Amino acid sequence: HPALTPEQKKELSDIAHRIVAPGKGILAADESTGSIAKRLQSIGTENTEENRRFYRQLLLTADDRVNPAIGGVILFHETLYQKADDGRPFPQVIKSKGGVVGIKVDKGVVPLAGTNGETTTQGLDGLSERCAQYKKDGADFAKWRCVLKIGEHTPSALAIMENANVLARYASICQQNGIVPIVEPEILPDGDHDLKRCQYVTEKVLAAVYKALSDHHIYLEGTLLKPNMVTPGHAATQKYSHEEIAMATVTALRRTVPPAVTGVTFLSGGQSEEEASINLNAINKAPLLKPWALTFSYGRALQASALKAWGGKKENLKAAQEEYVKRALANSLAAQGKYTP
Amino acid sequence: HPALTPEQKKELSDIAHRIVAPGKGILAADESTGSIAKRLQSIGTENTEENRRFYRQLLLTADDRVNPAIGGVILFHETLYQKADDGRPFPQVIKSKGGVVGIKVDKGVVPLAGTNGETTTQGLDGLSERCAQYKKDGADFAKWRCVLKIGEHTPSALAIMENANVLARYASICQQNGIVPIVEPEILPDGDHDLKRCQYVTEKVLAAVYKALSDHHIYLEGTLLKPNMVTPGHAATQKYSHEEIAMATVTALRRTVPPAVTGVTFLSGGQSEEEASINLNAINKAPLLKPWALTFSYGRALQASALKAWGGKKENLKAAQEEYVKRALANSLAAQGKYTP
Amino acid sequence: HPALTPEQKKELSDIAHRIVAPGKGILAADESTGSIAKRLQSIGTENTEENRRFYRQLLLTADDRVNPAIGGVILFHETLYQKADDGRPFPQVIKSKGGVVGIKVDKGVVPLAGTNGETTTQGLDGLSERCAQYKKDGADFAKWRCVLKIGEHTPSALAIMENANVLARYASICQQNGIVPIVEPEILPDGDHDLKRCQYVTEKVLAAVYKALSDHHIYLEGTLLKPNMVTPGHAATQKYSHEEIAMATVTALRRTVPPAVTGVTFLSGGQSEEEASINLNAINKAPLLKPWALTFSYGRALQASALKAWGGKKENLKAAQEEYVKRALANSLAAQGKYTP
Amino acid sequence: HPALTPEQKKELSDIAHRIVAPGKGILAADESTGSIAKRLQSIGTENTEENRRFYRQLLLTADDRVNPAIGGVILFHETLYQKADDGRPFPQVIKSKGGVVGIKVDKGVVPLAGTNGETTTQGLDGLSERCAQYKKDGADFAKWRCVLKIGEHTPSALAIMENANVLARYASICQQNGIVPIVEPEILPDGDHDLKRCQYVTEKVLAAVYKALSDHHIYLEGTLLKPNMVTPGHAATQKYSHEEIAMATVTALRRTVPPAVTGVTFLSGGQSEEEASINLNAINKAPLLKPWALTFSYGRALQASALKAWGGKKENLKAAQEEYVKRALANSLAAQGKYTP
Repeated sequence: HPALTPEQKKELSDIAHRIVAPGKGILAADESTGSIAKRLQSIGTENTEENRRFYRQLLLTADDRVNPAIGGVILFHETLYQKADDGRPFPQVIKSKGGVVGIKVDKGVVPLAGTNGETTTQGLDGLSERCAQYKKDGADFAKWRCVLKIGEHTPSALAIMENANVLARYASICQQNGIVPIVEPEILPDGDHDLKRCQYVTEKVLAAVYKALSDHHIYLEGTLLKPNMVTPGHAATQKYSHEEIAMATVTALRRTVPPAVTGVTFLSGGQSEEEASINLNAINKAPLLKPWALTFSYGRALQASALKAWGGKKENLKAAQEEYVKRALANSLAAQGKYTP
Repeated sequence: HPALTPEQKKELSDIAHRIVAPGKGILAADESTGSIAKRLQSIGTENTEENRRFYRQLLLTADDRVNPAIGGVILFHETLYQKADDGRPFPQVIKSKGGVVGIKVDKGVVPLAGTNGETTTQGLDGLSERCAQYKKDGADFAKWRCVLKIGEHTPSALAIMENANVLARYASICQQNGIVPIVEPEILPDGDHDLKRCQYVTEKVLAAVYKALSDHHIYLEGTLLKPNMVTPGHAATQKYSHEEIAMATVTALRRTVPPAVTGVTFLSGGQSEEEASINLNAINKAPLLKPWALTFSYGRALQASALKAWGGKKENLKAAQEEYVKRALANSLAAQGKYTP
Repeated sequence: HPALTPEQKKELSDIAHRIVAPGKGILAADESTGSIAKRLQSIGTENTEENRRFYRQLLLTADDRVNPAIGGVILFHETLYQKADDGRPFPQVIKSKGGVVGIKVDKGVVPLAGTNGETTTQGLDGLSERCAQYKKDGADFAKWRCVLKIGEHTPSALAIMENANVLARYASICQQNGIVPIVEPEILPDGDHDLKRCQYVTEKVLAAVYKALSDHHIYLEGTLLKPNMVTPGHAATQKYSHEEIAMATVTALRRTVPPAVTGVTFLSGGQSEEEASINLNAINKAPLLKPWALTFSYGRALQASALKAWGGKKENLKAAQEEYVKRALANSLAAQGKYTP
Repeated sequence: HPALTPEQKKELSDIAHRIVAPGKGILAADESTGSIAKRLQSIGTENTEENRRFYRQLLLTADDRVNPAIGGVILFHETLYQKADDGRPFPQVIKSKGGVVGIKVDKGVVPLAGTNGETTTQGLDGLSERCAQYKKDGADFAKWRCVLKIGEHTPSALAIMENANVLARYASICQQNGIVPIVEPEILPDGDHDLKRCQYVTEKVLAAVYKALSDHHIYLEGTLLKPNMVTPGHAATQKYSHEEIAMATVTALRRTVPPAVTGVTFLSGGQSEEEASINLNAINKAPLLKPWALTFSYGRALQASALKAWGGKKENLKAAQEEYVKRALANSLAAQGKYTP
């Protein structure tokens, strides 16, 4: 009972490949009102709609040097319906610079009773009609984030099962409406676990993910995967080289991610702008066969300096945009293993 | 990592037992605006809010003979916030006659891509804050309906897995807010399959349900189960006695439903008022050990004659209420195996 | 595709009920050559075949007072083909005193790679032809032991999954040859965990067991369950009353074991003869509805004093047999909750 | 809890790569006494040990042209301990021509109760000590065959679950003894299903396989996969080109087989010698990225003409060997996509 027709499969596949074409990556500017609020706070800027619009504008309209580097940009509901000073709808700006428009459809995480502070995420209700509308309004791909944390007894079996399953429902509903789903099963770096531990959990989680995607009949060629890189915990005692985490990362992926998956867009999760870039570069230089595109889907790792260089002053637009264009170009190079800090 | 405290478990258990105490059952008057619309249509009555309020009032205020028969009544969101002519909030009327207030929290079924017309159901989004509010406003138990259909290749493994899993999320979220969850994995009678076939699928589904409930750490003593009775398909050629379907039903339940489950509230799904009563009676007379309460959670099987005797005329209130009181008393007796048509 | 015919189901059911009929239990004299070797060692007795035969004879031929107490006795391969001094084949002695003959078919535990010292068990190879032969030679039921240990990260998901699945294969093959399978998913008492912890793991394990039994289409009415009672770890600091462990035990069972399961035959696993008897008695006195027979399937708890009173001297036959008859009668009473130490 | 040490992983990986090195494949001469019996029958040759030894000798000692084409050869227990006329133990002959010695360790298929003629396979009992012995006697890799059949209700969920799980146990036990496991989840071509249907079932089965391999902590780099190519059923009405089945095959594999799997050794299952060669060639020419070696592990597709040209006459040794060398060279070329019939 084919879940998708050949025509639909092709549309999803084309979209997926376009997003991660050589040297291209994703700009994750989908911070919700609460998330972006923290951001604006860190630079004494009031969290108003106009301030948010101006900030998203600031990033979405950087000069054309960023064009070949940005294959896609994820937007939050609000932004998708905002406009730039020139009146053009943001989705149009993004599309005019050669990027695909992405929309976050998840409605945050919720607590999983009976577990040690673990979560699952919501947002499935009326998701189909939502995707159909987002499709009409310019979006071609979506993003749904699930969160797992490494600890004594985590991720628990329940956590792994339920989060993999919900990611599948999400992907299924998306592809039904011609939207390429970015499956994001992020494993928080929090904790003091070492490299091996992370590579272990990542492998188990990733395996549970694709089995789910399979049970739910999802078309892998029309998907993208936004995982955490394999790294030691933020509070880990041991120290590792970029080569090591690049090796642990590509290895973990080589034994869980089917080659049909069009591409992997790494989340920087806490890494510094420079760090995320160096690692992405090491990953593409890893002495192992990589059957899928290995690029970026960065949020802070792309907006850090820019936000800081903006400080909320309109007179800083240029200086701020330059920071973003700087990181975007750096990461575009890392996606090809040619980044030379 | 206890999902519930002893105090919480006790509250859920007490509520559960109260609902199915000897001779008591549930009145499922939770038809949504769309469902009840069909109902009103069948008697040339406009589907207005007042007509709906009057109808729910009609059933909720029948004379006190219905008191010992009604352990609980399920309401739709709207009704839970409506009032009787005397100004009392419906939840109060229900509670003053000795019944527990129930609230439907599911938001209907949605299609499962890649399957042969199968479905899962939505309503998890913000369900926790919803239950917390419903708790404050009088509800002590909830109901979420999942639908499976017997056919050539149905229920498929995916259908069984996903519906059992969502029922578990639902139950988990409920118990967290002091709400007893009624798990309803209804297997439509549609089709031409025979008794054996139904007993087979029901056993598989029910087994998948409780394993899920277990993985999600749900407290069985604080739950109720609203299943379909095991019966041949509506278009089945073969014919069966009440004793036979009573035997097939109690048997299917004896090998899937842990004795800890406080009670089973049968859905009449298509049966006539008299039929549902005779079968419920046969089930309680089945020559097998039944470790749980075996009663009713009827919608049409309790409202059929009443709705028809009402026809929309205010002057029929009495005649209409008498029909309901007639069926409620009959079913109260069936729940004790003392129904003598 | 019925795995069993009505005729086969009835034979299995009948056998199952006979074994646990009121006041009856099981004598587990199935110690393998290696196990019984430890036993004989503890009383300075050489581990020869004759010594083994004499010992099994000693227990299998105790006076008839043990008849109403022994519903069945499990034998090791060797014993099943040995004879009493009077030339009668052991299975005949057992059958002439009113007991059903049981045969252990598992071939011990094996290590599960990648786990923290966990195991699964083997014995499936050629099991079908083995059961067919054992059936012809007098056996009507079998026993297969799986072992799980409570610890930091145990039982792991893999351990629970694989052991529940192998128990199912075993049960399936048995019922195919008219042999009632005793499913024994023993959770070692080793460790310092408390009551709650044990009740928790037992519930999870038991839930995983029956889901498996269901996936493998096994007929529950033709099965028996040999679980560990729920008790604190041997090295647990906290102390509990018999009532408490009886409550934790019946509770854990009420929410995992379908009422269709003909009966539960508790393994004493380490408890003293008197202890196992007092607890079994408390379990049958537990203020909760027990839908299945709650009796014993004891090894040491039935042979302890006898083996000690035998010391290997033929002149002690009588004194030794009296000890066994003493415990068997005590446990027969415990299975009815009438044991008064 | 590392199931393997770095030293062990390396040994397994090295062995795996050696077997499928460029242009090399496997000769599956592991027919059991019953299988090979059918073979000898088809050419009026008595099934004696000597006849079997002579036949295995005939294939194992073909001239050195076959050396660069044969990366490994699977043997049945008997053969592994037989000797060539010159006294050299067969494992030595195989090893002296540059091939790795393989041993079949499965003990055939067994019926799965409650299913529509489906099976699982046995052979786990004492498998560990068996592998340890086989390792000492020259074998470095093993083979275990599972069988699934496409039909109305097959493969059933149970069949897929149990066969994937047993393949995992098998693999686990192998790697523990330094033996590279060849996982063979063959889906019989029997039936009248079309290409799509086969690609569908193969994808589901293969997905279930690797999730299992993951749950059992198996090291993928130290494994090989012997699947069926994706083809229409033998009795399928529709007709397909080699390109089509090559596309359906590589596609099904690209979305289930992690790139870490060292290689895929296709079973010819019913295809003619020429057919299996043309398809293997088409597969390596498929316009899709293949991250693993795509070669052969043929039984009949390598022995067909040879057995026929032998007819049992010692005077045909040469003519018979030439047929085998002809196919082995042809397939070696197909494994590199250079086969030009």
